[PDB]
Amino acid sequence: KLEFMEMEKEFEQIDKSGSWAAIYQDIRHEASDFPCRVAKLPKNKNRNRYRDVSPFDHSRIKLHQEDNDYINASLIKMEEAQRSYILTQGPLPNTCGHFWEMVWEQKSRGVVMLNRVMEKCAQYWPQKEEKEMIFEDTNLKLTLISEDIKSYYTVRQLELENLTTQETREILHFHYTTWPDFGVPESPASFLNFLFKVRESGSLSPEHGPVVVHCSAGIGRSGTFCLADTCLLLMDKRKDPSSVDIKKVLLEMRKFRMGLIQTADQLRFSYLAVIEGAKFIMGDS
Ligand SMILES: COC(=O)c1ccc([C@@](C/C=C/c2ccccc2)(Cc2ccc(C(F)(F)P(=O)(O)O)cc2)n2nnc3ccccc32)cc1
Ligand SMILES: [Cl-]
Repeated sequence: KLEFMEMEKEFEQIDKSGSWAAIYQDIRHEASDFPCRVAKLPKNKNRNRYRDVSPFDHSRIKLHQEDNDYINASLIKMEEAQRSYILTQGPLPNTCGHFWEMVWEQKSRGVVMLNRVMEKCAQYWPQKEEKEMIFEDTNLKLTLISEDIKSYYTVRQLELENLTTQETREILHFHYTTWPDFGVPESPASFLNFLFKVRESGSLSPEHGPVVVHCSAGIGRSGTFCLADTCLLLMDKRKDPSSVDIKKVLLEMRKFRMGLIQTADQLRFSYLAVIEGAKFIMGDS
């Protein structure tokens, strides 16, 4: 029985009544709030891209660093969906070493980037194979191994080396290049293809640390990506796909980092991509 017909019928109802803005505002104003005391310390001012975008103390990633353990990065743990993500801001010129430090320490194998370096964000990875990067502060080396450019995203293989131990790891970089700030992806299809590619790569697997997802602030596009991924896992893990309340899921995620999903349009897009994504996986796969 087409249960997807019932939930696409009410998506059409929200579209027809023009109710996306009200629904999104109702989410914003129900969102939880927690202290961000460490983000707001004097010494950490230059470690934050944006004045108001801060990680909650309870969910922030700690660098393994005695001097200063702070990075603007939050751990999103989705218990029922059985998925963890790290959401972070676009690295600053002074935080690139901290970023790769975080990647190493958290044993992530995948980085998901949803913004562009020039739209901001530092060039935190090598653009050229023959020109490696050394992060002197954190004692790490990064080399671009491969780069596969498509029209709406780019997939890169990176080698991250700990210069202290000399161990190296392969890091997969999934860069969605056509998603404007406060905007939407080019299409549901392009979004879903990008997401399925991340999934198939093994980067989201519990064998590894959490995937690192970032945009510029690490809240709007980052929140949209993770919401869509989480809701798809829930629609598959559950007996009833229509039981998945995207509002309830977003609020849950927002317990771990503020401001996730930044526009009513991004919310609507997340619903659309989840409905389309669930048709695909729960239909002929
Ligand atoms: C022309 O507009 C801007 O230059 C601009 C700059 C910063 C911002 C955000 C606006 C602050 C939003 C916010 C902060 C705390 C909780 C919830 C929302 C930061 C922000 C930038 C981009 C995004 C995004 F959605 F494009 P992402 O996809 O990269 O995450 C989000 C946020 N911000 N953070 N502190 C601020 C202080 C004064 C004014 C704006 C401030 C918004 C617009
Ligand atoms: Cl918000």
